Amino acid sequence: SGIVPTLQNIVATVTLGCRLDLKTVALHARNAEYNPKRFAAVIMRIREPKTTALIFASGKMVVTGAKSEDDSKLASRKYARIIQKIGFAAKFTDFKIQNIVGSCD
DNA sequence: TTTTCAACATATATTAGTAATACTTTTTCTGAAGATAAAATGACTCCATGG
Repeated sequence: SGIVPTLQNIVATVTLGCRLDLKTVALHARNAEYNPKRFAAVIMRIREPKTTALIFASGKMVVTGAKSEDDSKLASRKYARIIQKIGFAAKFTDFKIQNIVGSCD
């Protein structure tokens, strides 16, 4: 009622439309970890707006750490700036919220 | 020393998306006495040659 539910995180997805080498991308990043022995994909994160999201080998991705949409597609595009700066063409396609997190009392 | 705190942390459950692997299942799919008989016993006889 007078108290509004809150947005914790929002999960989405984006397809880059091209497949890359997670090894090659793992070479230049500030936020990266890649161990297929542990998990087959690479860690991607940022300090602001404090988002992780995700990356795949096939060139798709999941979006996490987004408290709102102004941060999400913002960050979603930004994580592609390493690639289009370093890796392949990797456009921004198929952006849809996979889930939204919220909490209140 | 012991006790209460605390505190640190870490699972625990949801909902996702992957993607990939590994791992269990499931579902085919084959590799008591006196008749009755069976056979060994034996005699009979056809039929063999030879002096």
